[PDB]
Amino acid sequence: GADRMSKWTSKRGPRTFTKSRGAKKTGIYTSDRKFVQIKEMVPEFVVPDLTGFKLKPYVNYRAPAGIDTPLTAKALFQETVAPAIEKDFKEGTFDANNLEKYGFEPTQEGKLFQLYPKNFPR
Amino acid sequence: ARNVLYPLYQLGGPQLRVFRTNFFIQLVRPGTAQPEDTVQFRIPMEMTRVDLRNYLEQIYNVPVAAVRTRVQHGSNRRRDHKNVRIKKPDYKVAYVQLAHGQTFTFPDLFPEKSDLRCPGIPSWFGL
Amino acid sequence: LERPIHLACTAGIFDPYVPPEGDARMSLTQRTERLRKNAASQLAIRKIREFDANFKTKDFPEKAKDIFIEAHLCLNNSDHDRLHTLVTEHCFPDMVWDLKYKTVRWGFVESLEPAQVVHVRCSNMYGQVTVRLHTRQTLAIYDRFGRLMYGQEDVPKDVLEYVVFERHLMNPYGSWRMHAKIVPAWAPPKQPILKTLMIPGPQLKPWEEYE
Amino acid sequence: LFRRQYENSIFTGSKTADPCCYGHTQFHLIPDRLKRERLIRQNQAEQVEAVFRANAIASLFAWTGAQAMYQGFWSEADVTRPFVSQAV
Amino acid sequence: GLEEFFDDPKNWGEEKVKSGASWTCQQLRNKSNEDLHKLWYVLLKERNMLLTLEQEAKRQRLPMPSPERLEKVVDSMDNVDKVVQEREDALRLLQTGQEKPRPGAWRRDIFGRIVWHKFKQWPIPWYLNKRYNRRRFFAMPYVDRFIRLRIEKHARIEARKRSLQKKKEKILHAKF
Amino acid sequence: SPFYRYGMSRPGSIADKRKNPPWSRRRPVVVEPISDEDWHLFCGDMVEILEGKDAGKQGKVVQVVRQRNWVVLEGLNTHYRYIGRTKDHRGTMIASEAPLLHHQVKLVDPVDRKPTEIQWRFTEAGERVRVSTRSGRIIPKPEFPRADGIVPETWTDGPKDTSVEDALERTYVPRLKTLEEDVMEAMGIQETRRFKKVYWY
Amino acid sequence: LRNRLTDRYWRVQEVLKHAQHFRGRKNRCYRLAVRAVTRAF
Amino acid sequence: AFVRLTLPPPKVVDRWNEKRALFGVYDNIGILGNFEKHPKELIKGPVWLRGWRGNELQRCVRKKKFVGNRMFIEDLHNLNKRISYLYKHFNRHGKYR
RNA sequence: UCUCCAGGCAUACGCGUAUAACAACUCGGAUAACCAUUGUUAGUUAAUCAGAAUAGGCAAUAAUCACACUAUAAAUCACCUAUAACUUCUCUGUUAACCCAACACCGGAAUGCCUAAAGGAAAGAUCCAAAAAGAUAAAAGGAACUCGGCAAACAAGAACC
RNA sequence: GAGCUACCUAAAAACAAUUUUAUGAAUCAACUCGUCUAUGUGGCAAAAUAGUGAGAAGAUUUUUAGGUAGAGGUGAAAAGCCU
RNA sequence: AACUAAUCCUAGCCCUAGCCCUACACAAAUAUAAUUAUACUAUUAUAUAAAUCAAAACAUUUAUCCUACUAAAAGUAUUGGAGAAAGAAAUUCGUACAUCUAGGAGCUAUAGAACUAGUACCGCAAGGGAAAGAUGAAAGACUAAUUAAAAGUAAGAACAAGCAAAG
Ligand SMILES: [Mg+2]
Ligand SMILES: [Mg+2]
Ligand SMILES: [Mg+2]
Ligand SMILES: [Mg+2]
Ligand SMILES: [Mg+2]
Ligand SMILES: [Mg+2]
Ligand SMILES: [Mg+2]
Ligand SMILES: [Mg+2]
Ligand SMILES: [Mg+2]
Ligand SMILES: [Mg+2]
Ligand SMILES: [Mg+2]
Ligand SMILES: [Mg+2]
Ligand SMILES: [Mg+2]
Ligand SMILES: [Mg+2]
Ligand SMILES: [Mg+2]
Ligand SMILES: [Mg+2]
Ligand SMILES: [Mg+2]
Ligand SMILES: [Mg+2]
Ligand SMILES: [Mg+2]
Ligand SMILES: [Mg+2]
Ligand SMILES: [Mg+2]
Ligand SMILES: [Mg+2]
Ligand SMILES: [Mg+2]
Ligand SMILES: [Mg+2]
Ligand SMILES: [Mg+2]
Ligand SMILES: [Mg+2]
Ligand SMILES: [Mg+2]
Ligand SMILES: [Mg+2]
Ligand SMILES: [Mg+2]
Ligand SMILES: [Mg+2]
Repeated sequence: GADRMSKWTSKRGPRTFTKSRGAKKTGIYTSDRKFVQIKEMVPEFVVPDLTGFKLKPYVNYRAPAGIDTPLTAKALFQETVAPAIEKDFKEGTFDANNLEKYGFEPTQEGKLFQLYPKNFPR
Repeated sequence: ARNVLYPLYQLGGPQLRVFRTNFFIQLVRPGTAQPEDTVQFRIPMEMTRVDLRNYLEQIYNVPVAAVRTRVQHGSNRRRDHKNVRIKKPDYKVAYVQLAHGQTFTFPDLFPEKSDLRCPGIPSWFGL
Repeated sequence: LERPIHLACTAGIFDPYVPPEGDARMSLTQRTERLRKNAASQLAIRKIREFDANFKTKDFPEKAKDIFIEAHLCLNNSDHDRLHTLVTEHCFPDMVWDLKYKTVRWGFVESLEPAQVVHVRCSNMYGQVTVRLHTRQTLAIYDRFGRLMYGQEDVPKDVLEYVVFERHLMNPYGSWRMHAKIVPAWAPPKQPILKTLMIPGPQLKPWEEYE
Repeated sequence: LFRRQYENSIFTGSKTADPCCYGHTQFHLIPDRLKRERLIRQNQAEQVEAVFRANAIASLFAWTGAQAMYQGFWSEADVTRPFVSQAV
Repeated sequence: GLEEFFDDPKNWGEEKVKSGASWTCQQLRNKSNEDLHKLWYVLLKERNMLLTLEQEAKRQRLPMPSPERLEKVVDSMDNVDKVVQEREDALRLLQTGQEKPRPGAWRRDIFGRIVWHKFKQWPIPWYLNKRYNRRRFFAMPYVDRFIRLRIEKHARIEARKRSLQKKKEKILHAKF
Repeated sequence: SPFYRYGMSRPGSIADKRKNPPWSRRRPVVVEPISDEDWHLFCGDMVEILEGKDAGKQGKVVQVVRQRNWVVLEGLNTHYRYIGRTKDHRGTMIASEAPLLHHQVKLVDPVDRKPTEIQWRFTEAGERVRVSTRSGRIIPKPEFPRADGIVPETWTDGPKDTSVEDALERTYVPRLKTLEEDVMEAMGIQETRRFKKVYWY
Repeated sequence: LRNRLTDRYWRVQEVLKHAQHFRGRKNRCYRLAVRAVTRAF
Repeated sequence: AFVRLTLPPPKVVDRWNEKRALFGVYDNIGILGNFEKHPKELIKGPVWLRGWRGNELQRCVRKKKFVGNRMFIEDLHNLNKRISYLYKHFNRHGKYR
């Protein structure tokens, strides 16, 4: 006589049954049955200053949309890294060991924001 | 932010900063009668009452004194032409009590502001 | 509406020409009047000439008269397909709406006096020509069951009416089609229905009282 | 504020048989959750005084009302003597 | 303030409100990361006002004025999210060579299927985690008969689909 | 949905919802497939009706339902109906167009008004253009008003609409930094703590 | 159903035409009409 | 019984389409071609019954013999059960002993 | 307002929007009114109610108002030694005339408080037949009934195999 | 498949008043059971109703979770019970 | 002079042929009472298939089930309560339509897949498992018509007497 198709949520079942609705934890339950909220675990909204900002929600219908060109690794590399290496190659002051000079990161460990595995939310 | 991973926190970890916000909320007219300071919100199911306080104070610069939340169950009783139950989405309601003695009342959107003696014969005929 | 609705005619008359009291006589004058209002109406004729270039008031009454005779004769046969070409969409429902499930016998007896253009107007652009027609006609309408409800089987009665024709100047396939009739206030009343009518008085609930 | 159904109790701190049936002074300690520093951070600065007043009104009305009912006074037999108590 | 959850007071009660075009991806690409960060919040406040306005119309049993505004805003926010995602994806590839931000692996579940497994963050290594180890990423021999049945079940579906296309072509050529 | 039938009423409108309910199971319409390249009829094109009630009459396209291979001409192939009918009033008589299939019309040569069959061919710049099979000529793509009713030239932006210059200003400076790093540096946030080791599995 | 009888209408009318002057369900119900017609013949 | 109230669309048959016009050609490939190929080699059909005929029990056994090792589990189980049913019918049931 | 009836309110388990308003009057309630029905919109708000650091050492003495007593069936972390940490409120339950019995089923369904201050209505209208069911009353008689004092009784006592 | 039922394990619960040699004692509620009769017999009910009766501090009753599975389990043996 | 009804054609299906596959198709969540962001508590198919049934019982035994190229050798040699039945090989033959995605003296809504769906519903569970649709070119033309036509009724109760008819 039970309903098999509806979702299992905390509203159903006995009182002992409990489960979350998808909210991220903001603290720890210590011994003695005490909740201890952690300030670092609570997301902080980084909101910029919008004074003097010229961009608004919509755009002029007369504004031309551009040709779609999704960014690629090569496109990023040419814009940022290529000029430095090309200039250094002409001067001859280039070596394999010092790729970090141009912006290469040997490892993501020690960075606050790691690209892989990602350690920051959107 | 919803539908994303949070970096796991361990002793000495940095503060969690969400630079772009994924939570979208809507201010709703109270169904029941509420104190003047209280304001109702419908918020994503993954948002906590702590999140709403920071959300409102930081994005909208509104001081908040207290927040309460409840999860409303959506009806699963209505059936479609194939007799399959239609699920109305479960959602979360937030009650925000404003600070500093400020008051709010939901604004009034949408303020507004032939002849009976010759029947059945077309009058077009001039004869 | 993604596609704008298309109208080949405009409801109503741009300027409702007021016939002069007593015009129903001698069955010049009104010929001069169109000349007199040339500033208001000749300019309309000039514009009609540009898009048409063959619009001559001298010959329009003959064509205008021809449309009137043929349009009504469709009523006898009930050839709606033909009649749509002859009359505008504004005129069509007025002529035909109340004749459903009825048979009408209409004939045109000799015209008493020559038809004359009396008033024209222009407003994308529509041009309306008012014509004056004095003619003797016969009409008899019947029920579903063939019983006569209006008119006399065959007797001619003299009729004076003012009929407005219209054309959609812009459209290449537009044509002059009967659009409306202007009734003078001084007109005598039309013949009454054969049967007798009861006009109900006010209906009163128990609360109410008659006054 | 939430409702429950359980034993209805009228108590002054001791049973009616106790000779000491009146009140002199009550001492209350505000819980740490409600103390000044937390309230300011929660942004409810104006509630610092309100917390004290609510505790006094509720606590002292409960005590004096219980004392009055110990003397036989209830809603249909209202008190003939004002009933007094104080709290810090 | 809370007034930002509603439209301009003049617009209240108006049957329509004029709005421009939504941001396209290419227009956003010209903007800097800082500008996109600010533009996100500008759209967010607009999105909340439209979501607020949409709900009020339902309560009042009235049409929502200019409902296309909502779709335009959502489209703009997707483009901002896409452009930021593209820039992050390119930088990840250059510095790490990984095509995904999240670690994972190709594994066989107990039912005999191949599924991409998304890794989770844990404070202890896998061999010391008793909850994790109870999870099984292998299939026992009793699953092979089911593996064949799925393949045959799927093959029948594909055979019927191909046949039906050929039948439908007959109708087209016969009709035309 | 397979049983959906495309009609004259726009999809998603109140009229379409009434016509195409979830339970409707009407017999499929058979449409001769036409590739996007093959199709050559566009809104605003003057065309001539080869056959029918209005055979030989030229018209201007105003709607194209490609899923039915339909082209609708303004004021042609027109029947009559009453619009705005209510219990009290009849409504207004109007002339309503009916769809014409692609093979029942032909495109018209601009200089000489005749039903010239056309072929697709590229140009010097490389842009694809329709060319007449006989009397080879460029039949330009016509200009049609936007469906939503927005005229870009007449458009005057109100508040909340970015100006042209502002939208087209370039501020992006390519660098190997994420949005998170860029914002923190710009906003002046300082964080020296680092996440402890986490095991992914 | 590759082959289904398509003429059963006329086979039924063979019997019923002789039974139309009977009274009751004999005159229209084939299972009853057929038995009555055979006794009449 | 109920009968159609309308005539169905007329059947149009092209008797001179390529398939009908050329039917039978090369059926004498052997006698007119020096017997390099037998006419059965022109038969198109299931692999287990090209140039062969038999009763249903024989056909079921022949299909299993030819393509039994490439059959789906549902099909092979059904085919095997059909063999046992036909085996019991032909060898134990009937009027004539 | 009147007449009459006498298991109500909470919690647990279960149920899953049946809750409330409006609008409808197709379907559902075994009929109407009205809605338990259809559509739309709303709702149940908690730091107190409810759910959700490590290693050592160690214990003879019931409960029953625990005193006196008696009993036999023999009957509920703490505390200490060290080590480590050195200020916290998020998450989840909360509506209802409801659950198990195919049903708006004279059935089944745990605990606390109370016994009417809470909760309810046996009669759609009329008529006064037979048979059938239930209640009350009985002149004279008092088991003559019947397989049997079955059932009923102003009785409910005695005795024996 | 032991959410019914049979038996068991763990954790819990209930038993007023009146007498008594002080208890598998007595009277009799709540509660558990089901003696006899009538009704009902497609019923309110796929075993009920209405009366009348039996036990009612115990080998009592009841609640929650767990256990034993068909070549088997359980059984104060009715070859009874295991949706 | 008509109600209840009836008519319809394509949704898809069937069998072959050909062909290995490599599809493993956002974010997030899930083996915890699945779909619950983190430690507690470790994790692992099966020894031979049986019986029904045939032998007119049944007890050894009983083709396929339990597959290794077609055709022939051959239902032969052999095996078998020498019963019912079972049953080879040596040895000969075979280039298979080839090419590209084809074909139907197959079904047409009680048919063809159970399928509009493994849904609704039924069951504690394993599991079982339905029914049905039909306008036109256009509905931005008010949703189409077509048919003494089934049973059942109505239009129109009956009138001594009887397998209800026949002469
Ligand atoms: Mg109402
Ligand atoms: Mg009813
Ligand atoms: Mg209600
Ligand atoms: Mg309702
Ligand atoms: Mg809560
Ligand atoms: Mg409640
Ligand atoms: Mg039942
Ligand atoms: Mg009451
Ligand atoms: Mg009664
Ligand atoms: Mg009595
Ligand atoms: Mg007596
Ligand atoms: Mg006797
Ligand atoms: Mg006797
Ligand atoms: Mg008795
Ligand atoms: Mg149990
Ligand atoms: Mg007691
Ligand atoms: Mg006893
Ligand atoms: Mg007793
Ligand atoms: Mg006793
Ligand atoms: Mg027992
Ligand atoms: Mg015995
Ligand atoms: Mg026995
Ligand atoms: Mg045998
Ligand atoms: Mg036997
Ligand atoms: Mg046997
Ligand atoms: Mg045997
Ligand atoms: Mg079927
Ligand atoms: Mg079926
Ligand atoms: Mg009939
Ligand atoms: Mg007789």
